[PDB]
Amino acid sequence: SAQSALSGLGAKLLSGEVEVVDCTGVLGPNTPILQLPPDFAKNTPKVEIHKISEYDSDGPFFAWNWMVLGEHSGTHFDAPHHWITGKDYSDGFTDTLDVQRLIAPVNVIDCSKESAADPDFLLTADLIKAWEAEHGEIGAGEWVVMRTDWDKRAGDEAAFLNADETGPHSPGPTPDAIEYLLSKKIVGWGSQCIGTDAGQAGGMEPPFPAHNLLHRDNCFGLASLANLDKLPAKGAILIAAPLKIERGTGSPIRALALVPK
Amino acid sequence: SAQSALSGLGAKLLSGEVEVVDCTGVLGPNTPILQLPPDFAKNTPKVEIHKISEYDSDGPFFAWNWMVLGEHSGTHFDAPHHWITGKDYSDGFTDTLDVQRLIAPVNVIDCSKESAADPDFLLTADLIKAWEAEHGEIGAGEWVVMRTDWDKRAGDEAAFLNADETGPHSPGPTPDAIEYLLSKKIVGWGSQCIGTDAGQAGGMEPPFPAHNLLHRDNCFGLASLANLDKLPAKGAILIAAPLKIERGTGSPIRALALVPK
Ligand SMILES: [Ca+2]
Ligand SMILES: [Mn+2]
Ligand SMILES: [Mn+2]
Ligand code: NA
Ligand code: NA
Ligand code: NA
Repeated sequence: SAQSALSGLGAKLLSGEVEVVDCTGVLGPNTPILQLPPDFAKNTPKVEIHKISEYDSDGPFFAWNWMVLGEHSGTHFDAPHHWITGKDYSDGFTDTLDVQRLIAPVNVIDCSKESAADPDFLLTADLIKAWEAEHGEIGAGEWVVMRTDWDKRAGDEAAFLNADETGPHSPGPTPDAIEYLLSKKIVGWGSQCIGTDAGQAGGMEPPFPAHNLLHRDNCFGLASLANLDKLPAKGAILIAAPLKIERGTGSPIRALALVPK
Repeated sequence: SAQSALSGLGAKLLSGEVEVVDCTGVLGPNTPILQLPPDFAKNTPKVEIHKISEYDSDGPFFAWNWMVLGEHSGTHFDAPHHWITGKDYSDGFTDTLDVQRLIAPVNVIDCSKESAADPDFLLTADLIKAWEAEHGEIGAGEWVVMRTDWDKRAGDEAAFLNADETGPHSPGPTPDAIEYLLSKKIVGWGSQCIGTDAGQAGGMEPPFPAHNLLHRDNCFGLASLANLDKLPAKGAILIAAPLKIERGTGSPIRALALVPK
């Protein structure tokens, strides 16, 4: 019974037998933001928070703010329209995508040890297959996220981007890794890095394969995910819903996970 | 078992035996925004969406935007710090509150007929108790939302604020209603209007009782909820999570509910 499922869930939430895990980083001026080559493209802006009032002459009984905020800021969601490969989907925007897809079991692939050894670590199809053999098949409509514990760098932007003369160095997936996931008909793929692709994904074929391939198939991306170390490899539910921005290509989100405990 | 519950949930989402309802309105320049008396307070800004690129020379392979965005914009969450009565709660901010509380069963109180006949319709404690008598008691930690079908005016700000010479006219709770809900230890209160209080709440005692009393008790408010007409009175889970804005007083949200079908 669908209803007993929901009531059961409501009770376990209230009792804490199902724990809500906060998978989101702090959104503010110090939030790390993508930096692109300025001869390649314009930058998304840094986050600004402007006071309107704080129990004062501008607003006696209340405190509130407004913001300068890019769609693609902090922990955030990538809609298919965000990439040329997904431009023609009429349901590829934040205000037109199908919300039934947004909530699903999540596969948490732990690559944190590898990531620390090599900042340019790449998750491959063979490695995903190995993970499947240990933990279980990745299923249709499920979330797949790469845990790297990159969020430990979220307090310092330079370290979070981890760039040198050759560019950003941060972990991510190979092109074949993404193709293989898309053959499993997943809903989307997520990272704890600045974007869904490795830092060095500009020199990949195709460039930015996560972005390219995910959106080609009308699938979603998630970036700057926090606290994937508190999720199990299998069995959690990921909730990742963008603001309903008009013709939005993306949005910051409050990524939440449901885990047993 | 919590795990058997989560897996069951996942399966039912996939099969659509559990339906995800979008309770959020579109977030854009035409999104209705609160207007306050100019000799009383500064306003929160209208939403602006600005293009960064759309597969052009500003960004060849991608489309994205940035926004001018008030915390309190469209379908949105009120954190306790928003009111003077909640200013001292250290967990009263979008980034300090307890996400365990954010997902809970929702009581949907249908006031659409009365509201249609009386734009100034007030929901009272007595009316709420009669409601409880028919559908079941309101429980600790639960959401309570007032369905007015006000979202039908969302296409026209003037009709949505519904103001005349004496101010906004839109449905809301009495102080007695809010005081009663608080005795039930609810998590928070939501409306389909521009805010949690009736348009005429300024002349209430105390002024803006929803904002005042909810936040006094470290509770939450939701405003501009869409599609409450798609929800059942009982049995549904509401997910309403704010962006993790640093010291945020509130946030636009992508309100989503889980209903059986
Ligand atoms: Ca390179
Ligand atoms: Mn992005
Ligand atoms: Mn508000
Ligand atoms: Na006031
Ligand atoms: Na402004
Ligand atoms: Na590119």
